[PDB]
Amino acid sequence: AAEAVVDWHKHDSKRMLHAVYRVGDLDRTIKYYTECFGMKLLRKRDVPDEKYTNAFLGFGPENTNFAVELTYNYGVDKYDIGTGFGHFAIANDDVYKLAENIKSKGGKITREPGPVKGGSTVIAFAQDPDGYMFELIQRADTPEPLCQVMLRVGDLERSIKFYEKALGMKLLRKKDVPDYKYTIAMLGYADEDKTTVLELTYNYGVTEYSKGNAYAQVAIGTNDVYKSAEAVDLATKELGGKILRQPGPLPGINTKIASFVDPDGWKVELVDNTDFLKELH
Ligand SMILES: [Co+2]
Repeated sequence: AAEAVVDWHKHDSKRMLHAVYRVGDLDRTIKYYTECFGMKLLRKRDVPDEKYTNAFLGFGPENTNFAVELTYNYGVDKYDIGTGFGHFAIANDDVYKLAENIKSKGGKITREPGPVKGGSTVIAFAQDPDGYMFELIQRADTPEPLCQVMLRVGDLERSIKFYEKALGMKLLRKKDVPDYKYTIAMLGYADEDKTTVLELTYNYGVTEYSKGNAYAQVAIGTNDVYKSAEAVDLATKELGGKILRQPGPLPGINTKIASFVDPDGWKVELVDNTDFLKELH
């Protein structure tokens, strides 16, 4: 029934939904992302009983696009990013202009726009109010500007196989750069230049990174949380990682979810696609 998993991922229609992370000041981050990054505010949810507020931002509606799910915990001003979390990436057809705009609005450019060290893709880096890094990548034809979540991992081949077997992702691109002592793999559900990828980074001889308390998880839509969580459970037995929240409906809001950690301890939430669409209304 391991071949049943292979078959399940074929029939399922999985989608990267949002990255969930915590911010010290909700209005400050909304302002930064709308003014500096050109994002839209898509949805907001205050949950006073649990002392938190969500805001969802991105470049198009949540039913078609990947988003950021900001989490503001009442009173909590500051979080620790840790060494594992890499960056989010924003594709834009004119990165020089974008970086200049960011600076004009009072944002922080940490790496000026220009071709990569040996290459000709124009990139830049910005840093947000809480310290999260945003790669800006110049790309002419982008249907999804919110285009990467980069996370650091201890064993690239283990991770690739985990995301393949647990989550049905495709290895889209793999790039070893022995010169600079790193390897990257782009994983996802559609061509890299049309989708949000998970970019996993291995640094030669580094097996351990801290998870911090700032980045929370990535959420992935699925047509069946039970079948997807079975694929996960099978994958975790072979590769490491663990189910945390068993599949089933959330109380009150009713959305069916499961959650788990991968072999490096990065958290993923599976979300029933239809329940998710219903949350948008
Ligand atoms: Co990147």
